Amino acid sequence: NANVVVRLLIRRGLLAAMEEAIKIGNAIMTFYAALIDLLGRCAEAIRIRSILRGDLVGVISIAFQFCPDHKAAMVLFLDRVYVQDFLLHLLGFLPDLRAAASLTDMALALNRYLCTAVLPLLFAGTEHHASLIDSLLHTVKGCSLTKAQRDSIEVCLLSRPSMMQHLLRRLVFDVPLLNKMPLKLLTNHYERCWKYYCLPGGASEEELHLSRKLFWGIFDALYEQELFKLALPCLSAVAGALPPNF
Amino acid sequence: QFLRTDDEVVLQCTATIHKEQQKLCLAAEGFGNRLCFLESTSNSKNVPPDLSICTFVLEQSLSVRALQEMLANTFMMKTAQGGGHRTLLYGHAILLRHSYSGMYLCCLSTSRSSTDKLAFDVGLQEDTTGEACWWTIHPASKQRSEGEKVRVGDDLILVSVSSERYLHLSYLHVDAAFQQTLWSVAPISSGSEAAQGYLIGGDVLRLLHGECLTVPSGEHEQRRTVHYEGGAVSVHARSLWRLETLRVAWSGSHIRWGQPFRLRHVTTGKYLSLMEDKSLLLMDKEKADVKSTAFTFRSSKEKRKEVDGMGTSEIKYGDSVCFIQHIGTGLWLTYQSSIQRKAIMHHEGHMDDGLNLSRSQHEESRTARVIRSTVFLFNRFIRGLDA
Repeated sequence: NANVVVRLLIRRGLLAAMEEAIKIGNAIMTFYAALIDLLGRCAEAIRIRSILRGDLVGVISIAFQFCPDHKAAMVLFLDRVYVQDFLLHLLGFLPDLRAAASLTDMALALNRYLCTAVLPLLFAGTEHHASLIDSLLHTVKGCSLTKAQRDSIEVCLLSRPSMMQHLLRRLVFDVPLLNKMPLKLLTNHYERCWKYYCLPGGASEEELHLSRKLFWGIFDALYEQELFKLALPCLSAVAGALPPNF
Repeated sequence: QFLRTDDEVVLQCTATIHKEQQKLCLAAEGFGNRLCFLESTSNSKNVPPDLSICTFVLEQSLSVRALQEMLANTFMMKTAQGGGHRTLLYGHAILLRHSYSGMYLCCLSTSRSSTDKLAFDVGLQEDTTGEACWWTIHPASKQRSEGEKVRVGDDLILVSVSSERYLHLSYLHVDAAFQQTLWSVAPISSGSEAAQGYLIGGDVLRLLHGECLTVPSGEHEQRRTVHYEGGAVSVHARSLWRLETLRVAWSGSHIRWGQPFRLRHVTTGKYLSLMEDKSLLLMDKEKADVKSTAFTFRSSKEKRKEVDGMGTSEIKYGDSVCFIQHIGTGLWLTYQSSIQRKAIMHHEGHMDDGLNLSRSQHEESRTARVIRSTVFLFNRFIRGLDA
């Protein structure tokens, strides 16, 4: 059905005058978002991908400005039709994840783009991890935010590594405010990632001593806190392996 | 009656810009040109259109399954694959080889035009590597259906395989849009051709004198005079003359007596313009009218138009005792007196009106066209450098 639908659509510039009316009435924008959402649902086939394939400048115009549907339509279009470094380089929700810490259209746009910005699983990277480190503790929906937090942990498992050290430092600086459960799971995720990446580690010595002192003071304080303290032993293992809100 | 393998044909639209008979055939220059263009057949009387670089020859007629055979091998086509001559059906996938260059018509991968979003342009290429050379034909008729034979003079739709697009006349490009465009067929010359040693139109040849016809050399005049010269001028590339016929359709038919033909030298382009005032002269491409340039071929000194086929080669190349006569004035080609034996068009002349013919060959033409294209390109280059 996708094949025959796209072909007879091709039987019967557009963006040159179609981004005219963002000022001007909520109809033609959702119209072209509907058309591009339909065309975003069709994965021999290289010849029809060539038919679908210059749209990117219009996408990045849409991705960085009523709003919260058309961006998701273009996100799905790009993720189907159209590498990690160049795909992450075009930060496409940098001002959106910036606006993810300003919490009612926003109150549904946040959960709307929780599951939409999972697709970023697949300097600027430092700023993106910085904005994500504010967005993740900026909601402490529940399950969709936890899925986005697991996505951020897996994004931190990708890449240089001083950004990962700064992110683990940001987790160790935020966990000291609780030493809620979302920050505890995020610091547990950074502890597990540092335990996996401690071989590159073995400045950082005194911060690691402060983190281990905070973990020892939390462990000397005698359930999500039980799971966080059980993961904190992996942070002690990360300290003994690498070296041995705002 | 039908269409088979190796049928030299053309394509022909009828553009109705301002209700005119703005007619055209499709051209492919090549040997320096990777884009295609048109050739006006409307005002063929005053300024006659070029025709040797607008014909095409169907090298192969296949189904879709043979195209997936081309998908199977990572060519050789099993040397036909099939027959034979394989009379063409609708819905087949044909291959258009350009008749002069030997290149194959393909759908390009660029859009060097409007813009006009993502269509493609039309040009030649080298080989049949991939789907970009093959052309499905869909019937442009509610009269006829698909899978059945294609007759002489049918109106159809050309659709490529790779791009899966039309063969569309733009406003003035020819490109691969998403709108239909009729493309008719005129059978030029097929087939075969027919026995060896025959006057058949579209051939380039000479005229023996004992000695041949010639044109003076370059760096001049602008080569607008006619001499004779003996010697090795047959080996020379400036003694080259092409029998250009009058009809568009069936232009590559056989040659009888009687019927007249336009004439044109292969490395100049300035037509053999018998200016009817005095005698033999030479003028440009726009001069060549109906009565002004075409010469009638008479079997003697004494003195049809409608044949829907190849027909009878009256004249071979050996016993070609030919008697060139103009249309209107009735003059005849005789001489006067590095031999400066200048030929004239006279009523009576000598007994040396009876000259014998001699054909040319393939590669001589296949370089002689390159000569004129190269020379005019470098003279445009000289203009740009003097600018």
